[PDB]
Amino acid sequence: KKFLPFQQFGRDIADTTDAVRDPQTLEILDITPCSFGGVSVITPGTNTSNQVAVLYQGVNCTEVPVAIHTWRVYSTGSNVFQTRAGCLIGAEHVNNSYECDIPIGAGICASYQTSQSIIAYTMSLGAENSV
Amino acid sequence: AYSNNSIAIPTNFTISVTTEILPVSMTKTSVDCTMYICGDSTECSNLLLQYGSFCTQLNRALTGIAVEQDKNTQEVFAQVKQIYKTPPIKDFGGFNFSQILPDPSKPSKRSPIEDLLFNKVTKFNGLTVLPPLLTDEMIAQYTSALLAGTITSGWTFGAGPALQIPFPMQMAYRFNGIGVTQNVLYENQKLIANQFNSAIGKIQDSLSSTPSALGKLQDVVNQNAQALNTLVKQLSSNFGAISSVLNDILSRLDPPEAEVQIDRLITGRLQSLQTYVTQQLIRAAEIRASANLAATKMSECVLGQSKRVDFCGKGYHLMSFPQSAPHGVVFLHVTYVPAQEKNFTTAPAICHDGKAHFPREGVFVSNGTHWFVTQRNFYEPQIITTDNTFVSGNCDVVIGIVNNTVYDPLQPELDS
Amino acid sequence: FNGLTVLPPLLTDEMIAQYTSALLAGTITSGWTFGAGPALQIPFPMQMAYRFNGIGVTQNVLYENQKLIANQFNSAIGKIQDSLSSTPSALGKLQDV
Amino acid sequence: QYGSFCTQLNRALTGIAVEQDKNTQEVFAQVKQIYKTPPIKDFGGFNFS
Amino acid sequence: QSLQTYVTQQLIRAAEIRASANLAATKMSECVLGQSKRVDFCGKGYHLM
Ligand SMILES: *[C@@H]1O[C@H](CO)[C@@H](O[C@@H]2O[C@H](CO)[C@@H](O)[C@H](O)[C@H]2NC(C)=O)[C@H](O)[C@H]1NC(C)=O
Ligand SMILES: *[C@@H]1O[C@H](CO)[C@@H](O[C@@H]2O[C@H](CO)[C@@H](O)[C@H](O)[C@H]2NC(C)=O)[C@H](O)[C@H]1NC(C)=O
Ligand SMILES: *[C@@H]1O[C@H](CO)[C@@H](O[C@@H]2O[C@H](CO)[C@@H](O)[C@H](O)[C@H]2NC(C)=O)[C@H](O)[C@H]1NC(C)=O
Ligand SMILES: *[C@@H]1O[C@H](CO)[C@@H](O[C@@H]2O[C@H](CO)[C@@H](O)[C@H](O)[C@H]2NC(C)=O)[C@H](O)[C@H]1NC(C)=O
Ligand SMILES: *[C@@H]1O[C@H](CO)[C@@H](O[C@@H]2O[C@H](CO)[C@@H](O)[C@H](O)[C@H]2NC(C)=O)[C@H](O)[C@H]1NC(C)=O
Ligand SMILES: *[C@@H]1O[C@H](CO)[C@@H](O)[C@H](O)[C@H]1NC(C)=O
Ligand SMILES: *[C@@H]1O[C@H](CO)[C@@H](O)[C@H](O)[C@H]1NC(C)=O
Ligand SMILES: *[C@@H]1O[C@H](CO)[C@@H](O)[C@H](O)[C@H]1NC(C)=O
Ligand SMILES: *[C@@H]1O[C@H](CO)[C@@H](O)[C@H](O)[C@H]1NC(C)=O
Ligand SMILES: *[C@@H]1O[C@H](CO)[C@@H](O)[C@H](O)[C@H]1NC(C)=O
Repeated sequence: KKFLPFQQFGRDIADTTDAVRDPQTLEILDITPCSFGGVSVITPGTNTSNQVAVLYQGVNCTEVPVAIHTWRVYSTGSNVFQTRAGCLIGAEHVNNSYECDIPIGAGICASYQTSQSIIAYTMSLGAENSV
Repeated sequence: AYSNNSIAIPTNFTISVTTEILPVSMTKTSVDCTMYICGDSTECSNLLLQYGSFCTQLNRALTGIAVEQDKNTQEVFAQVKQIYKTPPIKDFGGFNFSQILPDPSKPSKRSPIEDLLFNKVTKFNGLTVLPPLLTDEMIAQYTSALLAGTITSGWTFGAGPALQIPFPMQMAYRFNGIGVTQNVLYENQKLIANQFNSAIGKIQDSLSSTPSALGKLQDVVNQNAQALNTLVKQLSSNFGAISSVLNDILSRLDPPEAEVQIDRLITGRLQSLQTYVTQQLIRAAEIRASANLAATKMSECVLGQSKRVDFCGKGYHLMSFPQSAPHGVVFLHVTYVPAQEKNFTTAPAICHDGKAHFPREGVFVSNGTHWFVTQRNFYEPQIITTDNTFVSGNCDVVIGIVNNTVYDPLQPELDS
Repeated sequence: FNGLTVLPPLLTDEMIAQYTSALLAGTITSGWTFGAGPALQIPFPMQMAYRFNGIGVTQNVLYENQKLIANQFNSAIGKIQDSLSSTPSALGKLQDV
Repeated sequence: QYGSFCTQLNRALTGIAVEQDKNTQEVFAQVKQIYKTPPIKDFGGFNFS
Repeated sequence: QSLQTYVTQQLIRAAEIRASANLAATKMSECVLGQSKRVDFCGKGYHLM
């Protein structure tokens, strides 16, 4: 940004402050509030299997392991997929497409197969046909 | 000009294309309760936990709303078992669907009208927006499959296996459905195709001219956005406390009075949250009703020909085509309208040999000198024979009978 | 008197009466044609024959029982005023709101 | 000090007020013209008085 | 609090009236301007007009 010489902070969103003048020196720094979001547990029937997956809704994966203060995640614990819905832990990625067994979001659906027991794929709208 | 023996019969027709716009889904949002009420403070939560499971209630309501939005979209669009595709050949006997079929040239697979609609339609306090399950490409493929099935199989693909049929024959099917014989289309195919293409061009131009017609969708977005903004504004009020900022009052005053200040703030913010949740619930109910109406229209207007008056566009209904839009569906209804009417004299029956002849399908019309039988929506006179009429009764019971001669096609053959 | 007002409706009742009269005149003198496109005149008995063919009865029935049908229709329309006025709870739906 | 409560209350009330007129117009205004019956009531025995 | 409760009740009643008005509009479009074949939609028995 460019601040006029008489200005200190800025309110682009018009209800909160998101930019400021540097306290050390005369540059300008923007402020982005610290990330957060819901945690969802994706599981098949509990009397079918115990392996599950964890979806941090709306947050990049370069962030999950070290913020929260209980179970841990471990980078090697999965492939740590990165979806448009958020960060997904505990499931692999399969190029094939099937019906939406479990709704995750943004066209991604998860299912159970007997290599992690839970897989996530892009939903298939149906078998292709031509008349 | 009403009279007891005069009718008006059309002599020409016009094919019209109208539009209808229906919102379907509303943005899915979820608000963290504790984070909104207070940010990075333990005293807030310790004083808040006295209020019970209100947070669970709010989260349950919002989750239900989001799931209902997803169900609405899935019910409205996913109505076909397969995914058809139009053949690369573009020979339909004169009709031209270039304005509604998907365009592979564009980076995103959409029809030109879909792009016209898409280009005509226009965060840190615990509130989050969740992505929908179905992206725009999925619904685009759904609409493309529906359109291809409608074009290449008529309505048969909506009841069982898809059956191919030439487009003029489907046109004759629909014309016979509305009450007009097939020969009308099979003889005015070129005019009908020209009128259809002209109507499609006109609707494209009319939609591109002004964006007010899309207001039904646009308004909805604004409403949701407003219902968010006001909420954040509620974080800038004292609610009768010393200061609207929690950190300053917490760091300024000791527990035994900062607690009453925090209680005031918590009461105000909880009231705001309850108001927002109730408003969202009511708006979601309205949107669900609209989505159910859209699903019904898609099932009946598109997958078949509706006989309900003024349900799939003004006038006699021929078909419809669906198109997608942000949070909405746009139906293009193709309908039939009589154009030019002519006066005729009328009689309910004809007395020939002491018996009354009634028309099988059609009306008796006299041009002042002779009598003919026509259909009820297109002037097409024919000689009155024993096959167009049926005999029942005598010549003295009906009121308004007329005298004329009914021709028998068998007699000249018998003489010959 | 404490900050509440009632805003008069946009459509006055005479306008509603005119709209209903227009609809009735159209459906009397032109059948169902005025709904689709331009209105076309047609004799009322022929329109009744149209409807009879619509519900699956041939039109000779009406064209031979016209006077009886007219008498029954007149009596039925006459009875509606008595059936409405005699019972003072007929309009309960609007009174409730 | 309570923020913007009654403003949104007023907004909801005016929204309902507009919906009322919208309902009436949708229900009744389905005819583009206003037709008139002929002066003579010759309907073949039927009575519309 | 009292005003908020009254406004919410009014909103619910307005939604109900909107549903009734939509039903009335559909009935006007189909039963009046045509001859509906739906059973019991425009009164008991075969519908004439
Ligand atoms: C029925 O109406 C159509 C158009 O409403 C007529 O088609 C036009 O006819 C004129 C001359 O008759 C031509 O100059 C136009 O080019 C035609 N329009 C199109 C789109 O082709 C048609 O002639 C009318 N038919 C009858 C029997 O009157
Ligand atoms: C369907 O109509 C479109 C017009 O929208 C036709 O596209 C035109 O095609 C010609 C010749 O290829 C071009 O010179 C024009 O520039 C095109 N116009 C537009 C707007 O694309 C198309 O050819 C028609 N299809 C058929 C089969 O008649
Ligand atoms: C009413 O229709 C009849 C039937 O077509 C007309 O009689 C024919 O008129 C044409 C002239 O256009 C003559 O060539 C035919 O020879 C006539 N038919 C017979 C059997 O002679 C009649 O002219 C029409 N009347 C009016 C007023 O248009
Ligand atoms: C139709 O024609 C018949 C016979 O061609 C007409 O019957 C005549 O009716 C009058 C009045 O009662 C009698 O005086 C004649 O004797 C009848 N004719 C015969 C041959 O018996 C009948 O009136 C005609 N109807 C119309 C409407 O013109
Ligand atoms: C239609 O019915 C009305 C009654 O509802 C008839 O009006 C009556 O007409 C007679 C004379 O024929 C008067 O003695 C009565 O006083 C009238 N009654 C009322 C209530 O005004 C009317 O004549 C009928 N019209 C037709 C064409 O049948
Ligand atoms: C639960 O167990 C029963 C019997 O052990 C089995 O039939 C059922 O399939 C199991 N549940 C699921 C979801 O598989
Ligand atoms: C996190 O991933 C998203 C994926 O879209 C990317 O845009 C963003 O830059 C990433 N952030 C970091 C810090 O890598
Ligand atoms: C299959 O998946 C791998 C990732 O596991 C990816 O690199 C590859 O491009 C995919 N192939 C296809 C055809 O999608
Ligand atoms: C109406 O029909 C009559 C035939 O009964 C005809 O003479 C008259 O010219 C017609 N009116 C118009 C305006 O065409
Ligand atoms: C039609 O009305 C006229 C009045 O001008 C009358 O003379 C004639 O008998 C009537 N005809 C029928 C069939 O009702």
